[PDB]
Amino acid sequence: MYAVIQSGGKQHRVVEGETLKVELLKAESGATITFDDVLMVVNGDNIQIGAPVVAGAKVTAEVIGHGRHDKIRIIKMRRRKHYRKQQGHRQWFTELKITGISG
Amino acid sequence: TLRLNELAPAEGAKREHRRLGRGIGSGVGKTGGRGIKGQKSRKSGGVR
Amino acid sequence: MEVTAKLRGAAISAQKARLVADLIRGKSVAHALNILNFSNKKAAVLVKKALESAIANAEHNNSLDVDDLKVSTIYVDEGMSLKRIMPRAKGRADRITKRTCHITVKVGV
Amino acid sequence: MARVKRGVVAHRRHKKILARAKGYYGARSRVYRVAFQAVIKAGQYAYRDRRQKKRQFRALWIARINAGARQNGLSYSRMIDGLKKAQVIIDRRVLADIAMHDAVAFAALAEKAKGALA
Amino acid sequence: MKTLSAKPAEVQHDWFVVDATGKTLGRLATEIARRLRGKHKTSYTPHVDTGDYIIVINAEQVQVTGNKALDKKYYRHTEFPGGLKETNFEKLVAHKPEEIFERAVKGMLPKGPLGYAMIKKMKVYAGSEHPHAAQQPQVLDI
RNA sequence: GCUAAAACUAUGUGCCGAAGCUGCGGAUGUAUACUUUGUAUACGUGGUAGGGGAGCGUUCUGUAAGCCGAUGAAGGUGUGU
RNA sequence: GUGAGGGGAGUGAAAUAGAUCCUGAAACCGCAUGCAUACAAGCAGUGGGAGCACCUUCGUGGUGUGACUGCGUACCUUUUG
Ligand SMILES: [Mg+2]
Ligand SMILES: [Mg+2]
Ligand SMILES: [Mg+2]
Ligand SMILES: [Mg+2]
Ligand SMILES: [Mg+2]
Ligand SMILES: [Mg+2]
Ligand SMILES: [Mg+2]
Ligand SMILES: [Mg+2]
Ligand SMILES: [Mg+2]
Ligand SMILES: [Mg+2]
Ligand SMILES: [Mg+2]
Ligand SMILES: [Mg+2]
Ligand SMILES: [Mg+2]
Ligand SMILES: [Mg+2]
Repeated sequence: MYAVIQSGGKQHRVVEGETLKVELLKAESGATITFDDVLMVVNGDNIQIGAPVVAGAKVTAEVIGHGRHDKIRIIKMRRRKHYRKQQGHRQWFTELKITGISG
Repeated sequence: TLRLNELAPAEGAKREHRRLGRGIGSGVGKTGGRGIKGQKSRKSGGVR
Repeated sequence: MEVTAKLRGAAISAQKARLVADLIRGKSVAHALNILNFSNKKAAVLVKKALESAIANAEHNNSLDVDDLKVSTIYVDEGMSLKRIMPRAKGRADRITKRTCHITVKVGV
Repeated sequence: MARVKRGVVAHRRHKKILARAKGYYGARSRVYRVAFQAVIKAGQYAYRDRRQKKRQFRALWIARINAGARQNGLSYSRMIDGLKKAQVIIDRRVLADIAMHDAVAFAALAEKAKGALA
Repeated sequence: MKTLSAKPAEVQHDWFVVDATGKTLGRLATEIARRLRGKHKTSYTPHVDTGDYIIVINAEQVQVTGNKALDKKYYRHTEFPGGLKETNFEKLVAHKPEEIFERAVKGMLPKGPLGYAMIKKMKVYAGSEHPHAAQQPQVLDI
């Protein structure tokens, strides 16, 4: 059985016991997060495609923690124009473990 | 307080002298503010 | 457990010596000695001298048996170069490089 | 005093560029003048490709959804319209994943889209 | 990541047989190229070959519209000075129909090693018989 | 490669399409509010010649008869952060 | 070869401290191991991505390599360019 949820301006297809990384959230470590807006639920042969959302479907997850992705370098150079600029970046993320899916 | 390593001047009393021709990042690299060619770009390029 | 012999300062270019070194790399001591004996190259004499020194070391210092020894490792390295001047036409002068090489031979069972 | 030798700092700065130029061919990984240019161009390429990647992956998802829809007897352009008129908001990435890994669910989505179209 | 590309080891290649009698060359070639590249499968991957084998029979019966039978000309160049060789569709379809289909589908396939790999899966025969009965191809109309 | 077009004319539904706009996360300049003073709101942040602001490293002088160092300093070469 | 050079032994805290002898970077030149490479056309990278070798806390892990694929004509000066 799998479900479709929304987080951080993006959609994710998840199953029970899956660990994933999403845009940074304000929840604390060890907290429980409930997604009550489930677009799709599929269980073997029962398929629910909520028009905006599936009524009654809920997905529960646990917040493992927060972290930063690997560094990325930004480079800009305009040849023959005496212009150079650079900058680093590290994106924040929150780690979630899917603990429950219910239709 | 009152130690040879605990004395500082007032804020804004000191500034760093401009150093020309030391890279792009400084903002005054290469031509060093003199522009491109001409009399005034040369050494002692001002008119009387 | 491979014993070494090193010949330093040989008056020949490493490029030339390495052809002879490749000819014998990996082969047994007796076959390599035959090849060096019947080669007509100048580097063959130097490689023979180094290989025989290595075999003598293997026998005298480590009590190894020559019958079971093979050329396990061999390579040549560039050495200090002499500098000379060659006169040319119309007064122009040319630099001349006289190259040197080091020969390392290792024999083991 | 105020006489400064520059060897240590210059060597460190050159070594950083050489280390960043690992894996390049010939002089591009050995000679500092050549290596320095290689790193800047690589940075520019990466800056452009971080934008190109989204376009490429969107195109891939659209292709897979089109294949699934035509297998179910409909076109991609009409399936998108049917889903929008059915008020489904599943995105192209999820639709492509479903098309690749679960034919029955994608068939159900296609049926819903065509029903909304009718 | 979550979007998975097809693994070449896991690809299956089916075999289809197509009769070209009384069909338009270009509109047949588009479908042939599509099936050779694998766009029809939901596991399409631009850097992997996921197509099927296509056998074409009765190739010399392929048709063209208008006056193209006499007016469509095929060119090649030997790298010798002034070495330009020039022919016509009427003669080419009588001589080497396989060349007709090969040019038509090559023009539509990608130009590279992967395109060369894809084009090898097309088998063209003038007659109504083919030597691949062992592969048990299925009838396909396109 | 294309001919009741994959051409031209007219009409109508969809769709693709950019670093444009929207969504989510982060940084920064100005102005306005708090005086619970670095926290919010609003608008901005392509750039040559130039102007303005803020910083990182290197050698020496005092702080230093101090602090580290043969249980290993400077220098050289890798790894992690 | 009573050569040059080296291998043992011995001295020395240390002998890749052995006499053009403190440390010992780079260009440049060898050897060994892993992977790739002899049907394919271009500033040599970048965004993807299969397979292989080793390590492995046996993984949505780490380190090497990079079949196939989208995009892509160096830098500095001087110029309307
Ligand atoms: Mg400026
Ligand atoms: Mg000038
Ligand atoms: Mg002027
Ligand atoms: Mg003057
Ligand atoms: Mg004379
Ligand atoms: Mg190197
Ligand atoms: Mg976009
Ligand atoms: Mg914008
Ligand atoms: Mg700006
Ligand atoms: Mg030394
Ligand atoms: Mg090959
Ligand atoms: Mg070929
Ligand atoms: Mg100008
Ligand atoms: Mg001109």
